[PDB]
Amino acid sequence: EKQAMEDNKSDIGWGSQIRSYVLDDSRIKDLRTGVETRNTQAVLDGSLDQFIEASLKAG
Amino acid sequence: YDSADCYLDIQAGSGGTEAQDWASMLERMYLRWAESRGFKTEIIKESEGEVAGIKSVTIKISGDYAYGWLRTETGVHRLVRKSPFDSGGRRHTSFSSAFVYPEVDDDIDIEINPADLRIDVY
RNA sequence: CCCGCAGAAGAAGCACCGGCUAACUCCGUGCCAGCAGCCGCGGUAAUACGGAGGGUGCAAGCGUUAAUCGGAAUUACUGGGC
RNA sequence: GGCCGCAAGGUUAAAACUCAAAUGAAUUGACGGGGGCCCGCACAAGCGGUGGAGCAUGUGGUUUAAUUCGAUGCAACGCGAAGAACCUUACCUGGUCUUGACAUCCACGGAAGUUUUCAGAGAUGAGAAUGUGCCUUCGGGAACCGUGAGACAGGUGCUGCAU
RNA sequence: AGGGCUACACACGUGCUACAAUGGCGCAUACAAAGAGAAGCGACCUCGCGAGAGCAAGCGGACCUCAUAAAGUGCGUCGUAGUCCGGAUUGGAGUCUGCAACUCGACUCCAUGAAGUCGGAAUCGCUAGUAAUCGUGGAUCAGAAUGCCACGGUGAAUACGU
RNA sequence: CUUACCACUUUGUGAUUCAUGACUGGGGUGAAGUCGUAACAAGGUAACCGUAGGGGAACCUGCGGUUGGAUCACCUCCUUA
RNA sequence: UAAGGAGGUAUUAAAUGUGGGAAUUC
RNA sequence: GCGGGGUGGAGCAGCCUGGUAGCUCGUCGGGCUCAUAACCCGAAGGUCGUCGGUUCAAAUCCGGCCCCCGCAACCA
RNA sequence: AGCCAGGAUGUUGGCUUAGAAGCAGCCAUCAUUUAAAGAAAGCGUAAUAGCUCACUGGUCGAGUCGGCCUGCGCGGAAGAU
RNA sequence: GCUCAACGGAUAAAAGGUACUCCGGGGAUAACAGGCUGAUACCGCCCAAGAGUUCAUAUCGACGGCGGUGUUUGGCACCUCGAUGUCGGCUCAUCACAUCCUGGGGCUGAAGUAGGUCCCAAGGGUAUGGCUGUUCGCCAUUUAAAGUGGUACGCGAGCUGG
Ligand SMILES: [K+]
Ligand SMILES: [K+]
Ligand SMILES: [K+]
Ligand SMILES: [K+]
Ligand SMILES: [K+]
Ligand SMILES: [K+]
Ligand SMILES: [K+]
Ligand SMILES: [K+]
Ligand SMILES: [K+]
Ligand SMILES: [K+]
Ligand SMILES: [K+]
Ligand SMILES: [K+]
Ligand SMILES: [K+]
Ligand SMILES: [K+]
Ligand SMILES: [K+]
Ligand SMILES: [K+]
Ligand SMILES: [K+]
Ligand SMILES: [K+]
Ligand SMILES: [K+]
Ligand SMILES: [K+]
Ligand SMILES: [K+]
Ligand SMILES: [K+]
Ligand SMILES: [K+]
Ligand SMILES: [K+]
Ligand SMILES: [K+]
Ligand SMILES: [K+]
Ligand SMILES: [K+]
Ligand SMILES: [Mg+2]
Ligand SMILES: [Mg+2]
Ligand SMILES: [Mg+2]
Ligand SMILES: [Mg+2]
Ligand SMILES: [Mg+2]
Ligand SMILES: [Mg+2]
Ligand SMILES: [Mg+2]
Ligand SMILES: [Mg+2]
Ligand SMILES: [Mg+2]
Ligand SMILES: [Mg+2]
Ligand SMILES: [Mg+2]
Ligand SMILES: [Mg+2]
Ligand SMILES: [Mg+2]
Ligand SMILES: [Mg+2]
Ligand SMILES: [Mg+2]
Ligand SMILES: [Mg+2]
Ligand SMILES: [Mg+2]
Ligand SMILES: [Mg+2]
Ligand SMILES: [Mg+2]
Ligand SMILES: [Mg+2]
Ligand SMILES: [Mg+2]
Ligand SMILES: [Mg+2]
Ligand SMILES: [Mg+2]
Ligand SMILES: [Mg+2]
Ligand SMILES: [Mg+2]
Ligand SMILES: [Mg+2]
Ligand SMILES: [Mg+2]
Ligand SMILES: [Mg+2]
Ligand SMILES: [Mg+2]
Ligand SMILES: [Mg+2]
Ligand SMILES: [Mg+2]
Ligand SMILES: [Mg+2]
Ligand SMILES: [Mg+2]
Ligand SMILES: [Mg+2]
Ligand SMILES: [Mg+2]
Ligand SMILES: [Mg+2]
Ligand SMILES: [Mg+2]
Ligand SMILES: [Mg+2]
Ligand SMILES: [Mg+2]
Ligand SMILES: [Mg+2]
Ligand SMILES: [Mg+2]
Ligand SMILES: [Mg+2]
Ligand SMILES: [Mg+2]
Ligand SMILES: [Mg+2]
Ligand SMILES: [Mg+2]
Ligand SMILES: [Mg+2]
Ligand SMILES: [Mg+2]
Ligand SMILES: [Mg+2]
Repeated sequence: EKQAMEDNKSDIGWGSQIRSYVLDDSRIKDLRTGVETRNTQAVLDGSLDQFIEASLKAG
Repeated sequence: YDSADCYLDIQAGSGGTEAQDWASMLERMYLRWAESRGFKTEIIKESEGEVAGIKSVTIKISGDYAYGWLRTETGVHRLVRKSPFDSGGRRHTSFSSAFVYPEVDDDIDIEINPADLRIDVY
């Protein structure tokens, strides 16, 4: 079962991403929910509640 | 299992040293978010990249519905910036993976029921 | 084949527009979606993706694929080299 | 695979797959633990320091409601700041406003003002006295205060990798 | 309006002050330059141990004020001690600016009296009126410099050579 | 009717070709991993070729060969014109 | 001044640097 | 059955013979470097498997219990 | 003992439950109608329902109940000529 | 003057192999079988927490308790060491019942079919092959079924001899 989880794990590569943090454009976007923010500093300091709540609401 | 405590594993990916730095940044972010939520964190283990950052880290998060709150963060996180390592300062992309799995109780040992065994002597 | 009748009345699409190669802008998108014969294009100000307007080339066809030769003097007899 | 060899191996000699290059000579640089010649508190020769202590100050990190923002090898770190109790201040908490603190236009009112009262942490809200002038075809108008719209204002918000 | 920018297990840079006798302290007494000043500089005199206060000249200044330069020199003392070194920290009492010094000002008086006895690896500046050391002024500025900018005093060592 | 020839068909043993096979050899590739740093400068022991031995690996060493290797300055002494 | 011969010079040490560059072009 | 072991994060000493924990790497801080390694200068970290006894006093001596090792386990 | 009546009310006591009505439990567990009728002892229903029963009246007319000590017996009690 | 500590001390002085073996003895004494025992083994029963939607007892049954057999592995050392030959197979069996099939029955969480479980019943019946010396076991394919045991783990003056 553990090996199945490892095989299931997305390759940590160029196509697989749940959230994109572009600092030059000063944008952070969650691919799954579409939630986008511009306060990269706040998100890097720990303001993940927006994305987490959006994902839980989306279910 | 949403109510259970959880473990968070961060692993560096394509960026190499930049990815290791990005993984360290992700670890800091997640620790800060846990502190905001009032959960208790303990670094189970932490492999550090030689030049910078961390190659990997396992963190234990304890609290009310910690796995519920954290489970949606499972995935690969893409980072785009001006590589603070590239001599030319080119705009690069780096990847780091966060994997959250719930804390699991150890399995209760069961004695082999003698009625389930057939013994032959010869 | 010819004569008469009726009314513009029944009859236009396909590919392409970064270079090669004739034909350019806006919006969407943001290394995603996608394109791609070659070089390549797309990572938030794309004439290269998709739509639109405009334009170019063909036309009851227009493109794609398959196949042969040409260009290939890239087997050189014509007509090459070490 | 064949032939040769005691063997090592030699000889002859492919294909699938993959790339849009691989390559030769020369040119301009850059580089060399290549050469030569010069120079610089670069060594050498000295003198005094820093790193140890206390304090000042900046930064990082951490903390925090906020500890505002930038600079962050040499070429950031007594740097922007030639001077944060309030103001500054860009940050936080709370209390407040929505053509508006700062402009122009339109309409409508009111001189400008000045003095007070009360309540509020203050913003502000409510009230009371007191002046009602200056140009002036008694058409006025406009210095200035408000009120009502909507074109607008406003942002020390993002990108120094558009400038 | 109030709070923060001043937080504080810690790490680094740049400074100031020291660890003493080529010095500390007390008394006396020489020699500068540069600059600022009107909501300013403020004399004098009086009061206060003092920071300062009251009254009040002069000066938009080669005129008046800031404003005795200090190191030095002379005399005396301390006699190598964590000291008559050091002056952090803390308690009490005040002054001034400013509506307002709690968070978070500067200064004064009294009491206190920490580390520190010359600093590991390493590392910096300087070739002459320089380094070193000693005072002075300015901007910013209501108040708030060990920072910055500038000005003088004293004043070296060494450079064989590449 | 019989004999000869001969198709189907049968047996044995080879050859060749295709597919396949536990396992195994190397090859190519890769927007990051591990170990070094082999070459390119005299690449820090010049490199390379043939061969042999050795070694986690690039490689190391011996023997012979090639140049498709860099540098070749400076001080002192002696002699001659 | 030129030519020739000989002797001395000399660093022990020094591994590594992923993955997103060029308008300037009738 | 008979022998051994169990000590900073790892590998080994210290037990015998009671009083006292060491070495190498690793970790942490400061250097060097453009940066990392190497290197240099400093630090920290084990109450000795677990209980018990004995002792003025136990890593040390004794006894259990747990783990790990070896051997032995025969004629039959 | 049988046998004949009866064997009520608030009230399905409420919660938790999927439903829970005496009868999954949890959980209270009372008063009223009185001859007596349990917030139920059992059966039963998915739940009710239903069936009892405890309780109590009426006819029949002598025993009846269930413990203690003790004597002797019964089952438990399957093997290979 | 002796750890002559094997401590009433063989000598001042001493270890092993024999499956190449040999002699005298012992059922005083082991290996097989018999015996005694029954820890263990196998088979029953008692209590009933619980499982079984409800419901302990259709089927199971925890924590505990009481027996039966001789039947595994043992304990002991009574028989046999002037000899009681052994595993498996083959041939031939014979008994038990704790019944595998067929026969009869009860309950069932038994609609039927097909089962579960227990009771009665021993008349008859109750595989062939692959592997292995095998017993055992696994596997293939059958059968109504491929029983469990005792018999010196029946049976070598019947065979075999892996
Ligand atoms: K856009
Ligand atoms: K030719
Ligand atoms: K040979
Ligand atoms: K050069
Ligand atoms: K310093
Ligand atoms: K203050
Ligand atoms: K610029
Ligand atoms: K300072
Ligand atoms: K003192
Ligand atoms: K001032
Ligand atoms: K293969
Ligand atoms: K080499
Ligand atoms: K070379
Ligand atoms: K090896
Ligand atoms: K003896
Ligand atoms: K012997
Ligand atoms: K032998
Ligand atoms: K026997
Ligand atoms: K017996
Ligand atoms: K018994
Ligand atoms: K015998
Ligand atoms: K039967
Ligand atoms: K039956
Ligand atoms: K029978
Ligand atoms: K076996
Ligand atoms: K038998
Ligand atoms: K016999
Ligand atoms: Mg064209
Ligand atoms: Mg662009
Ligand atoms: Mg666009
Ligand atoms: Mg297009
Ligand atoms: Mg074609
Ligand atoms: Mg041709
Ligand atoms: Mg050619
Ligand atoms: Mg061959
Ligand atoms: Mg020097
Ligand atoms: Mg210091
Ligand atoms: Mg900052
Ligand atoms: Mg900014
Ligand atoms: Mg403020
Ligand atoms: Mg720039
Ligand atoms: Mg600050
Ligand atoms: Mg001034
Ligand atoms: Mg003093
Ligand atoms: Mg001291
Ligand atoms: Mg002293
Ligand atoms: Mg100079
Ligand atoms: Mg000075
Ligand atoms: Mg090399
Ligand atoms: Mg080399
Ligand atoms: Mg070698
Ligand atoms: Mg590496
Ligand atoms: Mg590179
Ligand atoms: Mg001890
Ligand atoms: Mg033997
Ligand atoms: Mg009896
Ligand atoms: Mg004796
Ligand atoms: Mg033999
Ligand atoms: Mg022999
Ligand atoms: Mg004998
Ligand atoms: Mg006997
Ligand atoms: Mg026996
Ligand atoms: Mg026996
Ligand atoms: Mg006896
Ligand atoms: Mg006998
Ligand atoms: Mg006899
Ligand atoms: Mg029977
Ligand atoms: Mg019979
Ligand atoms: Mg009969
Ligand atoms: Mg066989
Ligand atoms: Mg027997
Ligand atoms: Mg038998
Ligand atoms: Mg027998
Ligand atoms: Mg016999
Ligand atoms: Mg044999």
